[PDB]
Amino acid sequence: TTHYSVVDKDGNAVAVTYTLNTTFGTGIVAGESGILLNNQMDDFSAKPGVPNVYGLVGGDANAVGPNKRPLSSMSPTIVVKDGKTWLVTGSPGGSRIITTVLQMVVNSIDYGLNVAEATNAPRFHHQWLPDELRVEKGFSPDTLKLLEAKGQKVALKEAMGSTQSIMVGPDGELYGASDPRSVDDLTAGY
Amino acid sequence: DVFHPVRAKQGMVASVDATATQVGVDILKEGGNAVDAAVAVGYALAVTHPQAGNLGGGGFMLIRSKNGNTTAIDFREMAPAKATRDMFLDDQGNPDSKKSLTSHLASGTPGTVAGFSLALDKYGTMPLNKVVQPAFKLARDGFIVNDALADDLKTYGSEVLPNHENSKAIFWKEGEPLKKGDTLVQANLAKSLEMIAENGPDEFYKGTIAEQIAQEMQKNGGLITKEDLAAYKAVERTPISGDYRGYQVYSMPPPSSGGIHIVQILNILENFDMKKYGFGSADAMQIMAEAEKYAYADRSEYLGDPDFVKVPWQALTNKAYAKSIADQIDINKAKPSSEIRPGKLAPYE
Ligand SMILES: *[P@@](=O)(CC[C@H](N)C(=O)O)O[C@H](CC)C(=O)NCC(=O)O
Ligand SMILES: [Ca+2]
Repeated sequence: TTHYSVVDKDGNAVAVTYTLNTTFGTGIVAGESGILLNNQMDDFSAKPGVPNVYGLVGGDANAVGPNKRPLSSMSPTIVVKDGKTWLVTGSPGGSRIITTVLQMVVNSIDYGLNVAEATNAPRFHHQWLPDELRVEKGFSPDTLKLLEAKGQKVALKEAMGSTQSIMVGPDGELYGASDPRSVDDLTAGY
Repeated sequence: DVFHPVRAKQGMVASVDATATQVGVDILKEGGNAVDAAVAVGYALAVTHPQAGNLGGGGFMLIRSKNGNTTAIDFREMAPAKATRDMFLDDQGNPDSKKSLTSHLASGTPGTVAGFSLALDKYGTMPLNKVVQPAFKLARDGFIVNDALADDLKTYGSEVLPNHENSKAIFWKEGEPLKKGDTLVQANLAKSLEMIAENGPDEFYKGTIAEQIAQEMQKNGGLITKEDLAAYKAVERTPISGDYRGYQVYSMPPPSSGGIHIVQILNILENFDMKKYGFGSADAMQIMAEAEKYAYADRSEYLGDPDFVKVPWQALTNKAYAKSIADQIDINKAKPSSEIRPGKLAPYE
């Protein structure tokens, strides 16, 4: 999965998240087309109560069915401030897309972080099942001590996500940030 | 500040790949609008970011015009018409992750080409051939493999790409994944791109590309047929949205769960003085972790393709429902997931 964001000179905005599901999908090219084929069917619930590759579970609503669209977590997101497009964001991460984008919003609104600060700040994640507070490197050991004392089951795991974000200032000036977690990416403008 | 945003006065593109970002910036400089550039970036990533940029997958687009009109494009894959409820169970009734992840049965009918053309035709200003041309050139003439692509080919590509002759012919070289500094030319993809540019999206869903997908499936026990490809459609849908401290948040509706649960969690958090706790505080992380639990619990029960099941999106994004969740959160005691079930939505319908 990969997310990108666009804002043009007129103030139009687009946020796109799209995907083969896993990296390279099935790895199967379709014939002589050169096109790799998705493995999106794993986003259905294969059997009620059994997790998929991201640990997500389902039942009847997300069961496999003909012509059905499997449930996604992708969340291209736009936040509006004072009536105007203000933050354009999104991210890969399967189940963690929801919490990564959430943290971008909270970081921007509640903590007043600029779009690069919001992007480079560390991330945490809890998805009900499995029952664990997933964290990235970068949280204080003092803070992690308090969470475990509260009963959180802290689990240090791989870096989460790749936000690619644009914030629109009041004068219409643009501010952008690519994720440190992804190399060879770029935010650029003119 | 320790961290500084990139700054621009006119237009801006942010993407996972430097080449695709520059493609989008160039389209803006040539006079394309944000939708034009977004479609050009999506086609360029289908060449330079084969990990995830794609023609053979799907996704979602959120568009907000300068005039405030906000809309969502659903170009999520559709399961084949021959897909069945238990198609991924083994003979014992247990899900087989190999069937849903690495076999030809793993694929849904791709929607990316349909979604980009729906957006381009209605909200763009350039012809498809013009926004596909940068990708076409990258496929035909090649580009240098960078660290990101080399690393992904070695780590993730090694598990699947060399197991299919046509994939191995493109992404492997001298028995190894393409290395950093090698040149990746994709002549077949260039032909596919050239045909889409000339004949439009029906090349993918009804033309030579569709035949190539259908034969690949028919030869290897897959299910996508030409009827599937001819019946696919992208769908414009109303965004899911909420209000958080006077900011409005727009995101994807079902068949995505994202918008619902982002709005639901924000609704829960709105009951707490998050600013006062501050980033990286145990209190803020406690409250967010607890709120997230209830949403993912709801996700497992209520979310699916809205054309097949009624999603109670009003109740899930209802602030009184969120308030009933916030009152359960103990800032000093986490509640085990074993004690969390999907919420009772009836009083909020
Ligand atoms: P995407 O985020 C999978 C998206 C789901 N299919 C969906 O539609 O919800 O996959 C990437 C690549 C495997 C990922 O999971 N992680 C990269 C990251 O950003 O952490
Ligand atoms: Ca980066």
